[PDB]
Amino acid sequence: DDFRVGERVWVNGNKPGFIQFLGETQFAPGQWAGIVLDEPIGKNDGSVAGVRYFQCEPLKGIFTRPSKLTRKVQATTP
Repeated sequence: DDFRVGERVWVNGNKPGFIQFLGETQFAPGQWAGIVLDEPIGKNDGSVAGVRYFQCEPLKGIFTRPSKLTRKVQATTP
């Protein structure tokens, strides 16, 4: 089963969140997954260079390739 919008994922296997976006962007080619993280340990608010892909609180958003996502937790932060 492939990834779908709304699914519980772990970015790089350690940062928990939900997929809010799955598609093409203006910042880079190919398919990108836009995730709203549980905590503000991300890089954006769902927008990049003024273009909005999804909406979340500042630094709770992050974009990654779908293959870097895991459905369950996989193993310098206190």
